[PDB]
Amino acid sequence: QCVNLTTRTQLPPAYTNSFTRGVYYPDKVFRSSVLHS
Amino acid sequence: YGFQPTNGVGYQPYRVVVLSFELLHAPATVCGPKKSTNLVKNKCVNFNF
Ligand SMILES: *[C@@H]1O[C@H](CO)[C@@H](O)[C@H](O)[C@H]1NC(C)=O
Repeated sequence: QCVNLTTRTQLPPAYTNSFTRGVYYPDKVFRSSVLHS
Repeated sequence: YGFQPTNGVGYQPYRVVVLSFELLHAPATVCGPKKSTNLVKNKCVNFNF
């Protein structure tokens, strides 16, 4: 029931710069102005 | 294992259950059955949350 969709594209994917993204809270622990490494 | 009823102990089948308590980082979960009285404030108290 599924379709061939893929058209061959010569172009490669580009590259960008993740300046400062993708940071998360690795706990459900409350902190208050504590510089934590 | 070819288990047979006329086997000396140490060759008879034993059933095993391994309970493993884990503590990720959630807010809470299952536990023993205590009581859960009430709560108070502004007094030096002995608490369990
Ligand atoms: C396209 O679909 C047909 C069946 O509809 C299948 O036989 C064929 O392998 C498909 N093409 C590719 C490249 O997989």
